[PDB]
Order: sequence, then C-alpha cells, then structure tokens
Amino acid sequence: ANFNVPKLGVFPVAAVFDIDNVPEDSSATGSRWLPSIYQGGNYWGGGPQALHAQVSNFDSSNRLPYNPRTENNPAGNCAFAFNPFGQYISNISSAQSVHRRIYGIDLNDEPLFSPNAASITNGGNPTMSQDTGYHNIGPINTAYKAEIFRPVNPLPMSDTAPDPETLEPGQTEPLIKSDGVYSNSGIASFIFDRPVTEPNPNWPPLPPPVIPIIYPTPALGIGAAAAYGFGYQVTVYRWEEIPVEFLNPEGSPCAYEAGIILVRQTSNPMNAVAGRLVPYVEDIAVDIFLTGKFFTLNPPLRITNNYFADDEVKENTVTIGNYTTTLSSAYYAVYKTDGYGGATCFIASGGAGISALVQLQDNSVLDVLYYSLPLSLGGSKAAIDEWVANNCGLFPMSGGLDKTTLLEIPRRQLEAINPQDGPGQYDLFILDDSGAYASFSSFIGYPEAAYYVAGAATFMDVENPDEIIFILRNGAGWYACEIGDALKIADDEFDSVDYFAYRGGVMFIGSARYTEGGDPLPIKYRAIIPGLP
Amino acid sequence: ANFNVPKLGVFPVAAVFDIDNVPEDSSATGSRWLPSIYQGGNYWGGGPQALHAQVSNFDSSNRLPYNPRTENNPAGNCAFAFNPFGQYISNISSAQSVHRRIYGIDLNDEPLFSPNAASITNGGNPTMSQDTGYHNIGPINTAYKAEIFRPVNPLPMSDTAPDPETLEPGQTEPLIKSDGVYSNSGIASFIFDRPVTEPNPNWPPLPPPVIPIIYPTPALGIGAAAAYGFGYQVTVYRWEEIPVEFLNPEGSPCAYEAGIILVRQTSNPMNAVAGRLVPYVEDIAVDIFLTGKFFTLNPPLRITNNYFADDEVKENTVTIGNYTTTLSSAYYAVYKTDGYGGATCFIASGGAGISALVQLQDNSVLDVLYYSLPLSLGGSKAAIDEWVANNCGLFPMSGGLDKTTLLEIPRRQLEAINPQDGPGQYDLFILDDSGAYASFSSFIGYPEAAYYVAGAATFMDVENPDEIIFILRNGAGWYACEIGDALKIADDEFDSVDYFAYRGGVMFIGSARYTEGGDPLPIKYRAIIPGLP
Ligand SMILES: [Ca+2]
Ligand SMILES: [Ca+2]
Repeated sequence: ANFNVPKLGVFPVAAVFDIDNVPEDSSATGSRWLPSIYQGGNYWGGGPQALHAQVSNFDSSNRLPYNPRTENNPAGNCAFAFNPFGQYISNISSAQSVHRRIYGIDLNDEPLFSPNAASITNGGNPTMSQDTGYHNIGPINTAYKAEIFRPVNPLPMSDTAPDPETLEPGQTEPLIKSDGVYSNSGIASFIFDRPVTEPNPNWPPLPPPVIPIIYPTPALGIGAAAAYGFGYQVTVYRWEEIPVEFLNPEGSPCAYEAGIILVRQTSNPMNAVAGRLVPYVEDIAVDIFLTGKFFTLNPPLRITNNYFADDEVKENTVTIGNYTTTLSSAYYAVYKTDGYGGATCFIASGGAGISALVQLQDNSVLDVLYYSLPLSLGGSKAAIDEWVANNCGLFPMSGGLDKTTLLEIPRRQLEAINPQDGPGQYDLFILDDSGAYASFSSFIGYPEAAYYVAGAATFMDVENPDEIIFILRNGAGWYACEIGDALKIADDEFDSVDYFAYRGGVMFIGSARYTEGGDPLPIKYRAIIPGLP
Repeated sequence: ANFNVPKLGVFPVAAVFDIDNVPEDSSATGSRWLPSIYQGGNYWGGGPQALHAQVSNFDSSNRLPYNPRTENNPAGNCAFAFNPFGQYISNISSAQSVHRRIYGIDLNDEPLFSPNAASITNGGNPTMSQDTGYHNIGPINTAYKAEIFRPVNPLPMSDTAPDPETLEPGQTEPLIKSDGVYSNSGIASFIFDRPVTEPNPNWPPLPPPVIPIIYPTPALGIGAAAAYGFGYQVTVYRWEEIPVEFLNPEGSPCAYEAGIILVRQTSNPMNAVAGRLVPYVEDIAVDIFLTGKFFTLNPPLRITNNYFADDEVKENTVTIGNYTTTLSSAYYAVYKTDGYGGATCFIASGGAGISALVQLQDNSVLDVLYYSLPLSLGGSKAAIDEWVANNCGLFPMSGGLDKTTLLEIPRRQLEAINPQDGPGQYDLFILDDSGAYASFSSFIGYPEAAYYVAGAATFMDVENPDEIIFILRNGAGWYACEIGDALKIADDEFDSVDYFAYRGGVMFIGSARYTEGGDPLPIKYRAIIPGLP
C-alpha cells in the first residue's frame, strides 16, 4: 500500500568544514572510510565507516571443525545444521573383526563404519568432510573410531573334551558361522554438544534419569554415536552324557559306541566319564559406541574497518584464519555499523556455503558464528539478503531509496527497525514534490533518530548541485538540504556527492575529482552540519 | 686498533620541509614510520621505514611441520637441524606382533616404535613434538607408522602330519619361541628431503646406483626411516623317516615304535608312510620401513611495515600463521630495510627457540625461513645479534655510534658491508673534535653511498640544537650538519631530534612535543636536505 510523504521544507546548512587531515584516496579507487552512494546494498549504516572483506587462497588444510553452538555448548562456533549418520554393516568380514575383538583374540581388530554419503554431503549446505586422519584400522584410514564394544548378553564359550588327568571339561572360543545370520547395527547418528546416553534402568525414582556412555569433543569436530545390535552367529559346543561300564578277569577296560568321547583319569583309569560336544547355533549381539571426526573448508578472511572520529580517520584490519594471499573480494557482504568502529557483518566468500557472522570493534574480533547459504538461493543478492535477515536479523537498510517519477522507499528500510519481510514491510513511501531529481541518482541512507538521511539526490543539469534527503521514519514528511555553497568550486561548476555518511547530526561528504585529461585525483572530503529542528 | 677520523667540515642545510600530510603519532607512543634514535639496535636501516612485530597467543594447534629447506627440497621452510631416531625393540610382545603380521595371521598387528627421547627434545633448539594423531596400533596412538615389513630370508613354514587320505604333509605357521633370542632392530633415523634407499645389488654398471624404498612428505613433516634386522626366534617342524612292515594271514596291520607318526591311506591301507615332526629353532629377521610425523610450536606473527615515500606515508601489515589476539611484542627483532617497503627481518617471539627470517615488500610476505635460537645464547641481545649475523648474514648496522669522551664507532657498523665479526671488525673509529656533544645522546645510523648518516648528536645545553653526523665509510673523515634553523621553535627554544632516518640524500626528522603540563602531542615531522658535495 502506498503512503504519501510531503516535502515539509529545506534544512539550511549551518556549517561547513573541509576535511583535510586525512589519507589520500584515489577517485579511481574509492574512499577508505566513506561508503559510496552506490553501496547502500551493503549497509545498515550508522556513520562514516567503511568495511571490505577479502578472501584468502585456501586448500584442504584450512578447516573448520564441526563445533555447533547450542544451549549445551555455548562456546561452539557453528550455527549451521549437520546430522551425519551411518551403520556398522554385518557380514563375514566385519563379524570376524568384532568377534576377534570382543573375545580378546586380537585387540587391534575393529569393524569399518559405513557412513551414509548423503548425510555427509549435507545437501552442500555446507558440504562436510570426514577426517580420515583421525583413526586407522590397520592400513585403512577412517574418520570413525569404535570406542566401546558392549555385548548385549554375556559372551558364550564352547566346552571342550574333559581333561585326561582331571576329567574337567575345558573351554574355547565359539566359531563364527560363515553362513549364519548377519544383522546390521541400528542407525548411529552423531551428536556434538552432549554425551550419548542410555535410560537409567531404575530411573524412577533413583537419579540420574540417563547415563552418559561416551562424550564428543565439539572443539575438535568430534561427534559421538551409538550403533546398537550388530549381530552375527556362532557355533557353541556343550558337553553331555554320563559314564559306567562292566571288562574283567585279566583286564579292566571296555569298548563300544559311535561319535562319543570317553576319557579315563590318567592317575585312575577306573575314574571315568563320557559324553559328547553338542554344537548349537547362537546369536551374538553387541552395542558399539563410536566417535566421528568431521569438518568443512573455511577460507580465511581479512576485513578492513575504517571510520572517521575525533577528527582523524581510524584505520583497522582483522584476519580470521591463516590468511596468506588474496584470492578475491568476498562474494557477498553486509555490514551494520555504529559509526565508531563497531560492526556486525555477514560475509560469504562464495555464492553459497560457509559464511561468517562477525562482530567487530576496531581491529578486535568480538565473535564469529558460522552459517551456510543454501545452494537454493542461487547466489542471488536479493535472496541472500532475505535469508540473512531471517537467520541473523541483518538487512542492508541503507539501500532502498530510489527515484523513478518521484523518490520512493519501502517501509522496511525507511523505518529501519525490523530486518525481516512481513505484512506492510513492502508498503511504498512516495515523497511528493521530489520529481525534479534525476532517475540515475544513487542513495545510501542512514536511519538515525527521527530521520533516514540518504545521500545523493542529483540533477540532469550540472547547474543544480546535489541534495541530501531527510525522511521522517514515521513517514510524516521529508526535507531536503541544499548544499550548493558547500559543494561549489568553479563559478559555474560544483562538486558532486559520491560518498556519503551521516552521524550525530553531521553529514560527511566525499567528492570524486579528476584532471582536465581524466586522471584520478584525491577525493575531496567535507563535513556539513544541517540546521535541524 | 684505533683510527682517527678528522672533522672535515659542516654540511649546510640546503632546504627544509614541514611534513604535515601525515597521520598523527603521539609523542608518548612513537613514530609509526620513523625509527627512534634509541632503536639503532633493531636496524640495518636504509630509509624512513619502521617495523614492529607482535606475537599472537597460541597453543598446541599452532604447528610448524618439520619441512627442511635443502638442495633436494628447496620448497621447504625450515632451516634448523633436527635428527630424530629410534628403534623397534624386540621382546615377546613386539615379536608377537611382527610375527602375526608378516605371516598374515592379522594385518592390524604392528610393533610399537621406540623413539630416542633426546633426539626428539633436540636440545630444545627447537624442542620438537611427535604427532601421535598420525597413526594408531589398536587403542594406542603413535607418531610412527610401519610402511613395509620385509623378511630378510624367505619365511619358514612348519610341516604337519601327512594327510590320511593323501599322505602328503601339510603346513602351518611356526610358533614363536617365548624364551628364544630377541634382537632389536638397528638404528632408524628419519630423513625428510629424499627417500630411504638401498644400494643397487648389481650397481656397477647397471643403474640406478640406489633404489628408493619409501618416501617422506616434508610438507607434512613426515620423515622416513629404515629399521633393519628386527629379530626373534621360532620353532619350525620338519617331516622325516620312511615306512615298510611285514601282519598277515587273517589281517594286514602291524604295530611298534615310540613318538613316531604312522599314516595309512584311507583308500588304500597298504599304501603307507611314517616319520616324525622334528622341531628346529630358526632365526626370523625382518627389515621394517616406517614414517614419522613431527612438528614444533610456531606462534603466529603480525608485522607492521610503514614508510614515507612519494610524500605520503605508506602503511602495511602482514600476518604469518593463524593470528588471533596479541600476547606480546616479539622478544627480539632486527630489520634490514631499503627505505621503500622492502625488508629482511629476523624475528624471535621468545628468547630462544623457533624464529623466522622474513622477506617483505609492503604487505607481501615474499618468503619465510625458520631458524632456532640456541638456549645457550641465554636470550642475550648481543649474543643473538652475533648468531643471526653468522647464520643469516644480518646485523643491526644502525646501532654503534656512541659518544663517550668523543664519538666512536666500530669498523663493522661504519663500513656496514660485513655483518659477521672478524679481524679488524672491532677496530674503533674515533671522530676528532667531537668532544662537545653530550654522553647521553643516542644514534641510529644509515649507511648509504659514501656516508654513515647517524642521527642525534645532542648537547647538555638547550641553547645548542641537535646535529646530524655524516661519517665517511672509509674513515677518511666526518662532517656535521647543524640544523638549528630547521629545528627552531620559540626564540630560545629548539625541537630535538627524537626520530631519524636518511634516504636518497634526504634527512627525515621526528620531534617529540608536549604541553606545558606534560601531556603528549603529535610528533613534528620534517625533511631536511643537506648541501652535500
Ligand atoms: Ca532510479
Ligand atoms: Ca654515550
């Protein structure tokens, strides 16, 4: 719905200052601290402060361990979702390993875990990687480690023929039944901010409710999981029968039977026993608790954060990760600034994938929380802006003022109080009596106090100097500030407003300069104070 | 030996310039691009250029893999020595493992390597670390990995009783003799820039001379080694005897003997064979080729490199490693500068240990080669200066001019052509007619062309303004440049020379300023051109 905004007047210039005590910026390069009138789409601005993000070259060594920030792990730095899972697949090979390991035949034996490929790919949001350097089963490298092998029921042992000199049946490990029934373990999903737990048998009323089994190490991207019921079958043998017989006169020994086993004490042949080793098929089941190490690639970032304060220009720079050489500028980047070195930024090196929500103060990184831009956004600036607004509460409020037949701006940017789209958020505020300005003028606005001060209302005729726009955030009305005097150079020539910012009731202007030949010169900086109510 | 240097005259000031177009530096802080007259000990200066090195906080995750730079591995970044070694110790446990692995009983079996602790400590120059995350033998983590197990002689197999239905003796693995002779392997020293090789049997005249066995991965700090002759003993059994016998009339079978084994074909009891399984003790020897992963802690570094050029002041900053927050300034640091952003630096975060030789150009790290300061230097500035000169060809030539009864300087700094100590390198050059200057004046000199221009000859009397010293590098003579006019402020007051640099026949001066109360003000910068011959 449209809403008319009447021009209530013109704010006269109360003071002008040449800003000379500052570093030289080439008009062909741009201001190092003053955002250009074409950068409204990169800011939710609050003052003469400018940021730029560079992406360092990287490789598979620039890793971000999966360390999710949650209620239970507030010190983690990941905000994106990742839910890996898999199973221990049972077959002659893996059963062999589990078997030899639980019976103590060989403690280096361990079955190989089978991750679900798609849960690792994670819909490419972001694409995760398994750290195969984490653990190895012999010559095989794996990102998984069996921590605990727990048989569900006490392990069976096979009986053996009674001892000749003791008649006491011995013992030996059951033999795996190669053609028996194999059972894959259940679903093992890794968790990172809390241990794997099982319900306390006698929970009510004895605490604790659950019992911790194993712990993940989120700082290292190590997750924990439980693979219940890995099963295979074995052949167990049990002793049997009795004894007795009657062998006499010139001897004392008898004979008969088939398939049976007769043993007679070596110290006393009269003391005897018999029986058989009956083979039974048994189910071996074991719960296996494991850990998994994951990560995603994270290109190092370098951010400059410069602003004007105390009449000077403070330059800052920060790096995140092992920065080496620059690969390019960040694909996407929006900055909310306070005008004094404070800034919340959302930086995405690419059009999708790993992104960083950064909190800055001068050259200090107060915090970094990582997000991931879904591939579905198709690298669309407009699409990402909405996604960031929804997931981080950030939106480029400084971009929005536009001049078609008249100046107009959406409620959202004008009010600059709610980053998310919503009812009435796209209502259009049209400024009346603003038709003379040209269509090609660009605006970067600063929502402060009662006004949305947008810089850069230009004219098709050189004779008319640029004007700054002050719009009441309640839509009640707007004012213009003619800064012709402040911008006047030659008798008939004027400096244009190419860089603009507004803070504490003060306007900061940057003007591009060139030689008669067209060679870049230092940007002219000025400070203009409007006579506000 | 002393050498007299006569004062040949006074170089008049040909021009003076107020350097105003530069950033504000607090007199309580120091110049950001102009070295102070007290920093001669940190430079082999070449112009108005200043550097500072900060050490980031770090932990065991900030690693420097051992990647030595040598003729065969020119892309490595380590220059310090490290020679780890160890052996595979033979005993029932390790023999068991090697045995089960070479005979294919269990392929996850691997003996544990025994490093020589002191070779790892490396005399703390620097202290090296083993990467136990590199490989594991079951639940045990280790920095070593057996790559190849090579038996010296073909593995023996034990015979077994002939097959009842075939009469053909079978086979089975020999049994380890628990109380047999165990032999530790030979010395295994890891190498990083070339493979482990063995001489080519038929070398002359058939190439190649040596044969590559395994390769190290220096970029990952992975070294390679050969552990020859790991030995243990086994009990091997061999078949024996013959057959024949004569059992008749109502039968066809005989009996006798003791400890012997008689087998009669199941399909033909008449076809028979006999013998015994004779046990012999055999020596099993195996060469084992392995890799080892090492590294040393490397605190990230951040370096500012600022200088004046094209009448402006260029500020640069570089980081090496994953810099986070600052822990402190580098303990030791010397910089050789060209005056235009180019610099070779030797930075040591601590008083001993890992150090970096860095090549810079503005904000670009051209190269980094790591060295190690021996603990024996006792963190002594003077001791390290000599060590760096000897191992890197770097010495703080800008520090050396001193005024006792007269100005004097050692040949080494004066000539500024050879960083190493040596004959005549400490000959003292004493400037005649320089006795009026005060003892507490400080000097930072710049060896350029024919002169060693040292800034800061001060007087005990405020009435006399500071003077700049020009000494002929051949010791032929010296000149002074009275810059009283250029430094004059009040009628009876003068600015002092607190920061100084000299380049292209131009003198750069920095002067500390304060309020009548004693509050710091911006440093006053000037450019003075002396009327040279
Ligand atoms: Ca337009
Ligand atoms: Ca002195």
